[PDB]
Amino acid sequence: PKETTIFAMHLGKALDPNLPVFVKAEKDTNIKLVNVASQNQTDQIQAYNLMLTEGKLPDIVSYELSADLENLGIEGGLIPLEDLINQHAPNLKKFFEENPRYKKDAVAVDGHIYMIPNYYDYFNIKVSQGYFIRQDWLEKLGLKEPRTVDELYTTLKAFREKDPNGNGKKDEVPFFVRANNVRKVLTSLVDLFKASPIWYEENGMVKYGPAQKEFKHAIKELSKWYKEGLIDEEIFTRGLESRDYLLSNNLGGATDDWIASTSSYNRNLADKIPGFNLKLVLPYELNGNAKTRHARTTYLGGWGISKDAKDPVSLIKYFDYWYSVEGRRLWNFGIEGSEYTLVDGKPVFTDKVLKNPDGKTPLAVLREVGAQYRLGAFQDAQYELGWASESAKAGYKYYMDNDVVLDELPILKYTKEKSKEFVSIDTAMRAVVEEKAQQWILGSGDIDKEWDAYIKRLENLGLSKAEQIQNEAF
Ligand SMILES: CC(=O)N[C@@H]1[C@@H](O[C@@H]2OC(C(=O)O)=C[C@H](O)[C@H]2O)[C@@H](O)[C@@H](COS(=O)(=O)O)O[C@H]1O
Ligand SMILES: [Ca+2]
Repeated sequence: PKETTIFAMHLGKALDPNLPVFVKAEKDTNIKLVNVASQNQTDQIQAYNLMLTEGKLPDIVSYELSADLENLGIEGGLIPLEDLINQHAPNLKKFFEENPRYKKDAVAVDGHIYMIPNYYDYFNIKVSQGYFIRQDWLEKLGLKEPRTVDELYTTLKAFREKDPNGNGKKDEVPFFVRANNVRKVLTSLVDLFKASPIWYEENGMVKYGPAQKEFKHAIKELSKWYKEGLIDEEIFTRGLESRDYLLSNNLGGATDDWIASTSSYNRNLADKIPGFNLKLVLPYELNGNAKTRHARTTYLGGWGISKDAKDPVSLIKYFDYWYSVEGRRLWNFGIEGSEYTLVDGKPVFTDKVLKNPDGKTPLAVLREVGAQYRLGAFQDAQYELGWASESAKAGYKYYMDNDVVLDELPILKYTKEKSKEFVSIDTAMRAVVEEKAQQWILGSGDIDKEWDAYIKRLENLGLSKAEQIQNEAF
């Protein structure tokens, strides 16, 4: 009756193996997954950390933080995969032969492969988030598109104060985000100010975003915008339904979010909110700086086979199934005759995905059947092109043609001892950044008074050492 245990979460949800996509993989592979993440869990980091203190690791370990996952491999919790691939995973073997660049994302410094990344279709679509504004609200209030951060401030104030949704209530939420943890909340707020909450490249050197003066300015500005009601008062708690809720109730004025799914709302709300026009704009300029650091990475997270799995050969065959023509189509597009049909050998989505009766993104519908569930699969840009609006496709080209996107820093790989030390310092600093950034934005601490002590705290945790490690690995 053999069960396969897994730890898998994504976007705050424990994987449900009864979703249509995984029922089909179960039928095709004979693998019956049982999640050791339970259905009430939503914090993937605390769940993972807790799972490690179990007795046994589950057979398959999926995690979004790939440096942590690779450290589990280095420590022996995840087994090397390269011989299992070479002998039992022909689709993966072919994928790695055909894509050496992607193969290097998977190979650790000691030469073993401890995880299959979940790859984006990066050499086809490299942009990710873009800035959007309610063009219909600008028009109703007689305003031009703001082009700098200060004009955006004035525009958001006017959205807040001048009832652009026309209902006689002071209900507007001028700028909002969509995220399921603090780092991703900060990701969609500090880039406005040319800052970053993570590591980034500056002229061949690697630097920590939160330790920079542009991060202090971003936070101090956000704190002032928060006090004046220009950014959602619930930025940190609203969760992943923020965008659906704020847009569909005609409260949200502007955001920074993934281009294809944010572009889906014009069609989706066309009847419910006449004239709704949430429109992509180039990143607002800050003293002539036109750049954004929103770019797709080559992969996100991954999964590996634990040292405690009884049957690693049947598990590597499961990993491989997702790389056949059919398994990769299943993962990306969902079920034939439900989410898509074949027209000339190629999938065309149905109205269930493209014209959801209740206002759902096409991507939201696809995720409800288990498509696009981050594990260790290979995204296919044709799935995204199959539901992306014409304004989404023009949007990608808009950001590329204007050269506003700075490439993401690769996630770097380190030797055994440095890798353990880097992830330890990086995680401890991340906690400090998220604690202080919240207090400063929410108004319970004063950034001007506390910034220097905050810097000393990061330094005392090891900022210099992590920085040295990042620059050796670069
Ligand atoms: C690999 C994965 O599931 N990535 C998640 C992102 O998914 C992308 O979303 C879109 C889109 O237009 O929304 C297009 C891509 O095809 C799809 O991979 C996305 O859901 C983000 C949202 O995170 S957040 O912005 O920080 O909330 O989450 C990634 O995990
Ligand atoms: Ca109003």
